[PDB]
Amino acid sequence: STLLGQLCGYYTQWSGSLEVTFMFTGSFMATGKMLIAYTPPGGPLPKDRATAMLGTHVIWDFGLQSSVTLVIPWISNTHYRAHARDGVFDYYTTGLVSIWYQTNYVVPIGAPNTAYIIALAAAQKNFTMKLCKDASDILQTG
Amino acid sequence: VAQLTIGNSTITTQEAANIIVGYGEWPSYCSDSDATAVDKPTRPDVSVNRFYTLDTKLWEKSSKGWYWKFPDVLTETGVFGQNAQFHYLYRSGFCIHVQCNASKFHQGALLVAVLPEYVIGTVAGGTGTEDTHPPYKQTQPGADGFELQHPYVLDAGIPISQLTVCPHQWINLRTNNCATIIVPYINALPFDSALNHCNFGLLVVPISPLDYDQGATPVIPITITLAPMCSEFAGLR
Amino acid sequence: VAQLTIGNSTITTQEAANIIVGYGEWPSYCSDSDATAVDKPTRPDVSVNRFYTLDTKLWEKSSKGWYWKFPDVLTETGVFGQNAQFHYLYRSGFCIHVQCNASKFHQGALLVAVLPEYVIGTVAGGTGTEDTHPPYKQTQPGADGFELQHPYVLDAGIPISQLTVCPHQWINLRTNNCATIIVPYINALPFDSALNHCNFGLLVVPISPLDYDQGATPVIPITITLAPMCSEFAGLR
Amino acid sequence: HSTAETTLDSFFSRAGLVGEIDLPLKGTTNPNGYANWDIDITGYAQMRRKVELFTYMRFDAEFTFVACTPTGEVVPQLLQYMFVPPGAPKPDSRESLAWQTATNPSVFVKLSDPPAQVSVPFMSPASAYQWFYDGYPTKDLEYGAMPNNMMGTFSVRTVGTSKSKYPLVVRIYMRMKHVRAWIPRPMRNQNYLFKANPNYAGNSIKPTGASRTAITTL
Repeated sequence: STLLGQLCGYYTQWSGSLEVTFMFTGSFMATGKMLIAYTPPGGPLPKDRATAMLGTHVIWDFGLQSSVTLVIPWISNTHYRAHARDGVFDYYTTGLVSIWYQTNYVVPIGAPNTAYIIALAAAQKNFTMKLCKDASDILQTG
Repeated sequence: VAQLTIGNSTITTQEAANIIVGYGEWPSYCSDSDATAVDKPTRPDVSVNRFYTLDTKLWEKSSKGWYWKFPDVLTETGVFGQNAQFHYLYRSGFCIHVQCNASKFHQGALLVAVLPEYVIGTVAGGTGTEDTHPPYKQTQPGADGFELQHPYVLDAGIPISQLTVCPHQWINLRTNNCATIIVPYINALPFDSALNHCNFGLLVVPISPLDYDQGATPVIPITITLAPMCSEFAGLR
Repeated sequence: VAQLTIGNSTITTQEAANIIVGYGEWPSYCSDSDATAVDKPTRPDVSVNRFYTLDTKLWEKSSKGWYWKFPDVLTETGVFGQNAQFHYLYRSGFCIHVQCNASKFHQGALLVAVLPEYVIGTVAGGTGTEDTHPPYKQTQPGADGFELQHPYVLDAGIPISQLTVCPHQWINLRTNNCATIIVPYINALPFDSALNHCNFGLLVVPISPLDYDQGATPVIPITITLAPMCSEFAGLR
Repeated sequence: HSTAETTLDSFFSRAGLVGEIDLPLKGTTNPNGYANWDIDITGYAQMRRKVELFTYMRFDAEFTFVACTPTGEVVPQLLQYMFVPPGAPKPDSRESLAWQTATNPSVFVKLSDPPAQVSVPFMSPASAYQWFYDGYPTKDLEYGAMPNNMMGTFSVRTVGTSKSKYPLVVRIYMRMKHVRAWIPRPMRNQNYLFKANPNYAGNSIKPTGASRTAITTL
């Protein structure tokens, strides 16, 4: 969905630090804490909140700040793969981003008991891409 | 908080939130060594350039989103719609201001961006075999605007998820309520038609739906106020 | 408002409310001319010293109060619980941070104090003739903590009405929500056991009961985040 | 204008009675004409609560011995008071060789001679006596046991190979001196049940102080 994603598609390789920003769009009266943790490539999704609490994490109190930005130190689509019979320069660096309810959602009478959040991503200035590769499902029809 | 005035128009607005000067350029004029240096293009300052406050649209839970076209929106409105019509060419910059009025008990998030050459694409029959071209009420809605019917693809086959690539600003009810945007004249030509070509279109869509508990006002008024910057015209008729 | 970071831990907290440096002393290290100057005690800085955010406890109208033991609470938790266990001696200072998240429509007051050598005393049978010693789940509750059963005497035969004599701080919902406390190493010896002796215990009790009208969230999350200061260890196993 | 009386030393001075030995002739009590008294400063009732105001303490004790017959009479009998430091073995009998171990200070005095009096230092191998210990020594019955708070034992007995001719009663007073205290704490508001732990009666939980009818009546 991100523009970054769509552009990666016209290229074969790439690497750089990413950056996701979360936006709480709930009522102004709501408060609470969310734990956002990143498990580098290889590390399996943390069992629970506490184990994720030991990893690179960030406690987010949307009672204080409505936004928060997380940086993904590094991702590198460089490890080649020749599966079926079609060679694909794939990730493996599937870094993971988990998000747990550190505390529950707290609200006063009069405020909706649900709120949404929006993820926004982009890459740092250290991003790069290699190997033009035109590929698409959408093409000019006859 | 304080109130600014431009002639006979006086709006009550917040001190100076973050403004978004689209593409880093300021709506400026056009020098003498151009295409029409003879028909010296008269630049309106008096009444023509002031605060117009369009018919407020009401945000709802089910609202899909709205959009207006430029300069279409004003070619109907007042003494500016006066110039746009009885004049041959036009170039103008814009200051757009969008504000909501909601209690700290409402929630929502409106993305507000401007998109050059916003070309509407209808459904095309449904199955994809009808070459139906968007009407005139859909291509140039006026000052009432028009509602999207397929926000996700912005009624034109493009992800909205990527609209941020355009001069945009967010309006998250739990943080701000007013968003402001400065737009320069953008077109492949110095001047152009004010009634045939809509250089751009103002987009405002609910990304996070409006919400509230029963009892709170169910509709949030969105008020668009806008003002022309360094507007020029040529060839009276 | 702003967010501070210690390694991979990033907490969103208020600018700098009044902190309580217990007994006017700052958690410092221990010089070379001590008891064990040979087995040079390694002092963790890297990951060992950062922000741990314990399983949030939910405040209720009926809540009696909670308490954790130190260093017990962490000897289970992460890479710090790593050192505390496979090491012979320990000395460490603490930064404790307690916060609630409640609407301006909730009311309450939590006294939050730290008490050295907090020795639990059970009921003793009831009539006073059973010499029952508090269990291990009551003496060292871990990171979940434990609930008082006789707050008035702090489950130990002492008036709570006098707990203020200890490093304390108040959390009155209608004024603040976060309380912070700096604790130095306090013990009759330079170093000691991290698994056998609990130098102190964190106490947090509702002095004025939680209250609200039907419809407002009925439980107020209390979040304890804490960080080790000038922590030292000696004799690996 | 002066506040000398509100000092720690002022508060804890005074030699209080902390011990009383009975050495009857015919009796169930101390049948071997001797007795061993492990030093307990709680011996003075009022004491426990006063010291338990602080977490840590340090001090020296001055002991004064008062001996007479039950009617408070004085008689020509000689006595041996032996102090066995902690770690030293107490006498199991009236002829245990401990009575003669030089490393156990002993002092002799006749009942006629005025009170015996000696000072005992801060024993504890720790930096301070600590009234509260939240742990165990490397559900248990060893909880709150800071042993390194032992001051020692006082062994008393009539001098001589044979039982004394008179029924005797020794009283031990103790003045605390050179006191230093740390970390103050809530004043015990509930009744004590045991000499070891802070356990209280969970049924008989009484309000710190006198109650009244309404908060508007005096």
